[PDB]
Amino acid sequence: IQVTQSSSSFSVSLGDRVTITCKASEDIYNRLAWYQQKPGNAPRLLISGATSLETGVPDRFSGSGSRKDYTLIITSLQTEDVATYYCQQYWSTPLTFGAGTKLELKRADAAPTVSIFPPSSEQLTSGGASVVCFLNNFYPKDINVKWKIDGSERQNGVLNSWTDQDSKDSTYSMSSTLTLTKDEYERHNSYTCEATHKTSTSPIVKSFN
Amino acid sequence: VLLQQSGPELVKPGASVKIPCKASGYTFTDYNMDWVKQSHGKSLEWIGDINPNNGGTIYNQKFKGKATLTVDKSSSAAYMEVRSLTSEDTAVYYCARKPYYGNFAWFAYWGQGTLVTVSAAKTTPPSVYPLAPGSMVTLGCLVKGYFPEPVTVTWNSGSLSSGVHTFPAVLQSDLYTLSSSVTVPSSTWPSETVTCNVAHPASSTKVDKKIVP
Repeated sequence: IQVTQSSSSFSVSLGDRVTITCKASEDIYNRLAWYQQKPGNAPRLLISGATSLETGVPDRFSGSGSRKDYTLIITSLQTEDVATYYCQQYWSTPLTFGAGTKLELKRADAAPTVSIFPPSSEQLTSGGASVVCFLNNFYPKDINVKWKIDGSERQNGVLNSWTDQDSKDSTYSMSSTLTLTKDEYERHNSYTCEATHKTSTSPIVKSFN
Repeated sequence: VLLQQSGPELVKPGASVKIPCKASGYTFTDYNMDWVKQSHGKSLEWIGDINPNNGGTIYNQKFKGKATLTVDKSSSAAYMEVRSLTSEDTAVYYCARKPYYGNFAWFAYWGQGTLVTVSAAKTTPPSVYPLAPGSMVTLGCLVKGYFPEPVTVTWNSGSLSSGVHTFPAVLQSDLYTLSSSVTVPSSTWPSETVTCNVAHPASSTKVDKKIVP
């Protein structure tokens, strides 16, 4: 039996009434539980038997549905409610869990602040050459980065790392690194990282020679 | 009710690891114990169930052979052994207890989970490189080629935090790399010293890299 949550990510504002669905591949007769999970911690049981709230779980939470369609509802969404939610059926084995629905906080759109950095003399002595580009404090989270070397787009050798939504300002940040050998880095002159974000029609371009 | 699991596990490919789940706060043999697998930023996957009273097991077929569940009642502990480890086995493995009436297979009690990282890399210290620009200025620090995780990054011995972004490490090769940025007023740098401090517990290394123009 499989459980599908469909919604992978949802942008919400405090006080909003969020609904997260879970559809079973077959009648599970209310044998469904909901869990909440935050980064680094184990899941926490919120509801069992499709509608029974566990002790400690705030009244804001409630569950409903039947047969193959089940829902988890959060009345006045609070900051503490930002997390990932999972449904799980236990009508038959193997026990199965939905893919999880992550909620994120909505805030004002913000263009990323982009900075580019050439390889340090210290790394060059090691035979390596990393070009780093930081794209900080932007929103919404969707962003694309493109690297160009003497005008040609470069895909291989690019490593990207994304932060989770900031708990202080609700923005996202990203770091993109292009690593080459010292020899190759020295063979070319112009290095550019281009960020495409909804906050601008033209990509934000930072470069150096 | 307490389910105690051991800390991070580093294991070589092909080897086996035995993950413990020490229970206390209840009659160990009166509740079944299950195990769940969770891969980095992924969903939860059920592995199996064991009756501590008779040792009886029920497995998610997918994990047969790969995982073996056992218990040691005399010591109120449950164990899961994972064998012939590969890269796909890297994940957090949780034990979780069922209710007295096991039929209602939901989990109100979970262990903290044990991260099992499968790698053949050897302990390796990070190389720490300064990132200097080339009325707010952004500086940075690249920390590359280290193993295993984690590394600790601070700026000016922790006196700077507001304008700092330290990114999640990423596996570049079989070694990890991460970067950290810090933004400060143009009047404080380079007029005043800005340094990133990087510690790597695994190799007992501590490095300070001053950022210079």
